[PDB]
Amino acid sequence: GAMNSSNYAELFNNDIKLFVDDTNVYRVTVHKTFEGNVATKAINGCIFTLNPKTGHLFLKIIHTSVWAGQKRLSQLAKWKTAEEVSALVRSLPKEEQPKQIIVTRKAMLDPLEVHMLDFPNIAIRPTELRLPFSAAMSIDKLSDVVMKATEPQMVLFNIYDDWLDRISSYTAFSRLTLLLRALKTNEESAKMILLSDPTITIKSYHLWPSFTDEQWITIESQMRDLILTEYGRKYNV
Amino acid sequence: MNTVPFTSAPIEVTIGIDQYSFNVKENQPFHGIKDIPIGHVHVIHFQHADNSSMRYGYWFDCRMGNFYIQYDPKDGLYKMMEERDGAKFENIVHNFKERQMMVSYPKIDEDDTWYNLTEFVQMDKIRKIVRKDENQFSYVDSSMTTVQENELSDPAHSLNYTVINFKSREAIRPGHEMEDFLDKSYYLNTVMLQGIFKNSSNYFGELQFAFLNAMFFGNYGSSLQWHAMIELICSSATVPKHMLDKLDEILYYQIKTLPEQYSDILLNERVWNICLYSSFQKNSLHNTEKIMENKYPELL
Ligand SMILES: NC(=O)[C@H](N)Cc1ccccc1
Repeated sequence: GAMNSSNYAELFNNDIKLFVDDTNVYRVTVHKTFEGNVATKAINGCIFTLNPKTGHLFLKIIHTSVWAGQKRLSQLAKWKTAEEVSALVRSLPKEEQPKQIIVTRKAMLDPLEVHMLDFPNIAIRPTELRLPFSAAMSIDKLSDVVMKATEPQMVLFNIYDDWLDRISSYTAFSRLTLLLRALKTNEESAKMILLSDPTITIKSYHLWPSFTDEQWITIESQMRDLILTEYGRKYNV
Repeated sequence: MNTVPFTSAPIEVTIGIDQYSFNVKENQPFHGIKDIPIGHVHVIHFQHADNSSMRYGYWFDCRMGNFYIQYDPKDGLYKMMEERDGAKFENIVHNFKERQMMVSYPKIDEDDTWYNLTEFVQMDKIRKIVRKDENQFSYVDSSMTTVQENELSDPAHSLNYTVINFKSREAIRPGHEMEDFLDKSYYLNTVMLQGIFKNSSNYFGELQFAFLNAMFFGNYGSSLQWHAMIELICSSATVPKHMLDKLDEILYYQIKTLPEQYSDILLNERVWNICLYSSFQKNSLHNTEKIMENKYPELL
């Protein structure tokens, strides 16, 4: 069934699984027309498909040309997402295909199920978690490759950098969701925390700074403070 | 006008014939039903006074043979049987009529209800849904499961309705995933009408039979089939104009006939709201929408 607090360690067992987040697939700016009406202009988007055990991120860039001449784009975006995830699975060797796909939004269940009819043994699951994957476009290197794309493109990343050399996948996913939750709640503050000390750099082949274990504890503490803070600034507590 | 004689009525029972019903007391001198209209299928059905559990009955067509009812004290039910000796049967029936021991099928002359509920229902199709080829009549009861229900356990006692599943390869063409899921016309017109049912008359016949088994026996798998066959048409953007007009008439008479006190269970809120107010055909069922709104505005 659904994925929640009670069955959280399942994410880090040895059954291959993928989260799929479609938040950033169909992205628009809303603006006024010369006649004073409102219109949208699409910008490039992305599917966020993540193996939480390994940190492997399959970032399928959705170029604005995929929307040209199409209607009901928010509905189409869910089906396009499911088309691209099914295509990804088919592209992987059998022994690398997932045994479950967890969608971060329930509206992806029927599109994905229909596109995966050929894979009756891959379970399509919703989740009761409010995961912060929409904030993936607050990671500068990911935003940069999405905005620069001139055509459909798949970009492969490890969203944990080298962290699994020193920590478990449970701890790595916890750090990731903490960073993304912070970026989602107060992007400016979060980014200030991460870059404040110019001596800690981001390796060319990495997404996040090269913190020592001790510095990650400090950073993680600052991200927690931020999230509670903004939670007061928002709620007055 | 044909007759279904009863050998006797040894246990107290409510007997239905089509949409009618009457009470027979234990050992009451009852010997059957006469004046049954020729030209339609019929159903004779039973609910024992002691065990209102298990409604059961028999679908038959008096043009296909001489049928009678006889209680079996071993299996504990009223059984339909065929009498092959035609002179014996006419003699039995003539004697029961002379002694006035039969009820009369109580049809009002103005009244087209049964025709309207069974317009496309044929015995030969019933007998393919209900497989028991050594008899010309078909037994159904409250508990019998459908082929599709069994896939999700005794095959000989199953209702072999056509399986309809909207998230299936049969329903979804590779590469038209979104198109075929959101507009089911392919599945309706090519897979089901042209491919499986052959024509809309056989489609409507199965839909009508499923509804009647749901209504008369409380058969849950039958109710599922009835709603699936409605939803498949309503969720198709492209439906022959004559099918939509006929569907409105079919559903009108089904809703008209449904006991008011059984709508809570026999009507699926999601299907009807989707069909009358959201689907492609939301504006094509005027008669059905009007009777539904006046009779079950709560469900909606
Ligand atoms: N490009 C790479 O080797 C990544 N470091 C690891 C990886 C592999 C496959 C999919 C996503 C990420």
